[PDB]
Amino acid sequence: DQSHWRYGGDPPWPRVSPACAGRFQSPVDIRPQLAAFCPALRPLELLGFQLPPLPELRLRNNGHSVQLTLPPGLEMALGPGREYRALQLHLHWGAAGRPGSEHTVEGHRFPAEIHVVHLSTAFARVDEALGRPGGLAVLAAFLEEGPEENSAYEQLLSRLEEIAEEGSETQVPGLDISALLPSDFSRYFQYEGSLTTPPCAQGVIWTVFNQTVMLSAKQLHTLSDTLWGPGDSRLQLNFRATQPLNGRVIEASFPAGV
Amino acid sequence: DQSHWRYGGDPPWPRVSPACAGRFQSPVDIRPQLAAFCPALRPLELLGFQLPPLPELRLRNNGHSVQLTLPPGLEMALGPGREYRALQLHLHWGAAGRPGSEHTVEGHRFPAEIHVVHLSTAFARVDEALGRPGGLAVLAAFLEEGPEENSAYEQLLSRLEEIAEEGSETQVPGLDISALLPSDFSRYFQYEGSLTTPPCAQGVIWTVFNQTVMLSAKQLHTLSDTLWGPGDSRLQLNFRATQPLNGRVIEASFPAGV
Ligand SMILES: *[C@@H]1O[C@H](CO)[C@@H](O[C@@H]2O[C@H](CO)[C@@H](O[C@@H]3O[C@H](CO)[C@@H](O)[C@H](O)[C@@H]3O)[C@H](O)[C@H]2NC(C)=O)[C@H](O)[C@H]1NC(C)=O
Ligand SMILES: *[C@@H]1O[C@H](CO)[C@@H](O[C@@H]2O[C@H](CO)[C@@H](O)[C@H](O)[C@H]2NC(C)=O)[C@H](O)[C@H]1NC(C)=O
Ligand SMILES: [Cl-]
Ligand SMILES: [Cl-]
Ligand SMILES: [Cl-]
Ligand SMILES: [Zn+2]
Ligand SMILES: [Zn+2]
Repeated sequence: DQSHWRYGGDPPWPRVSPACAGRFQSPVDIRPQLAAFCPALRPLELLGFQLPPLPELRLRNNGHSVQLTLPPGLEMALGPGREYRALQLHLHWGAAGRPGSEHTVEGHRFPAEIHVVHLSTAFARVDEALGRPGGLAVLAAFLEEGPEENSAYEQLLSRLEEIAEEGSETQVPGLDISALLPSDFSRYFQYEGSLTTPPCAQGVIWTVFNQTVMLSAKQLHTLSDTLWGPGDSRLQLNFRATQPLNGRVIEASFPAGV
Repeated sequence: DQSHWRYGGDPPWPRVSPACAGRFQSPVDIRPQLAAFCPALRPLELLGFQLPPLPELRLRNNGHSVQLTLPPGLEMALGPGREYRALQLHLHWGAAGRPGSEHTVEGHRFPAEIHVVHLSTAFARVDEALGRPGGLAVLAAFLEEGPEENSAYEQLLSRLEEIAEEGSETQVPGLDISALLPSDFSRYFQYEGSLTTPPCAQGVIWTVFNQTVMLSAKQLHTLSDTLWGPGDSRLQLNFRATQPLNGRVIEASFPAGV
């Protein structure tokens, strides 16, 4: 099986996909004081993210996260000339007493992280974009613990019980995908990295919101303690360690220093 | 598993895909004097089709045809703002003493037919375009018998012995894909139809050149007598019968009643 891997042990990821031994991998530790302010980095523009209930969307436990398949027509602009089509979103989380975001900020790990994965409009096929500079783009936001339930996230978290078993899937109504993300589109970090799971292909443009999304502690428990993974254990701690920068400069869309 | 079907045998295709029993199926019999002449149909334009030798391209015997995977960056323009990205091309053929084109012209079947399959620039995923109006576009040309060896086709036909076994594949150098097609881009027929294999999804824009391409008899034999298919039988007669019009209008880009 050329396509099986897990978090927390063998097979080593470079054996699954040699590209996971690359020099420009994700995730990374973001150090705001050392991020370079770039004023050409304009507010992100999201088109078509406010979905009606029909058509419904596939929601699947793939053993590695819960993944929501997005319909056609969702467009994300990093800028004019950097236009992307959204494919799917999924999440990374921890466990009882343990945060599980993938990116960190000055070494701080947040409770969880949402990824929205996009294909550059240059491509008709995700597989052709793998490893090509700017072929894929991921929008990432941190999920922080707060006192109030997040109603937008409850639409998905309340359905995880239906897909607890690995490989199981269900259909959920369309929802406002942009309500899963922060409201500030103007403050973000941006750098070039990789997919954070095998095949770990490089050339991915990462955009990480500076503003967090708040979930209740009960919601974060629902996320991290409902799903089962490969080989009968709870799907938890499904994040990768941060990776060497190897000379990369993380850019900021706002003066990030103090 | 439902990705399973054959030419001229069980399972009956509407079992494979009920969509194959649709009202707007392909191929069709083209009747030039009854096509609607539409002067708004502009000459076709192909961008990026003149490939360099590297990178190489996958050439595969999939048991239903020989299929060449096209690299990123190839586009077909059907009209202002109406672009499609080329994914792959494949062929349909007959047998000893038998033509095997899919489309016919006034009931005449040509020796063989080439299809270049494209995805509308609105989509990032072929699977999402299936069944959607205008989501896919196929460019088709007839292959006719002539006295001279076709040098462009010889680049592919000379490699079929390498992929005689069903499911085998090899790599071929990039070539000028437009040299596999007629040079007259101004005279063609166009109509809305379906994929001609399961899942027979409708909404496909078909464009059929009026000018033919010529292959030698000894090339047409190579095409039709080299590959093996399902069962232990030769891959031959790999075309679908023409389908009822059901009130569809076939358009012509040129006065075809003249
Ligand atoms: C969003 O970006 C802002 C910068 O505009 C980040 O705020 C910066 O965060 C760091 C880490 O929290 C703060 O450093 C800390 O300062 C405290 C107080 O002195 C110190 O005790 C800690 O040891 C640490 O050095 C930094 O001051 C803060 N800067 C500003 C201007 O507020 C923030 O982290 C970003 N958040 C995300 C999620 O990206
Ligand atoms: C290309 O179009 C021409 C017409 O412009 C077709 O030629 C006609 O064919 C029909 C029936 O076969 C005859 O009525 C005509 O006498 C032919 N007309 C002319 C003007 O030559 C031709 O069949 C088309 N070929 C293809 C492959 O589409
Ligand atoms: Cl590298
Ligand atoms: Cl592509
Ligand atoms: Cl799509
Ligand atoms: Zn992810
Ligand atoms: Zn075909």
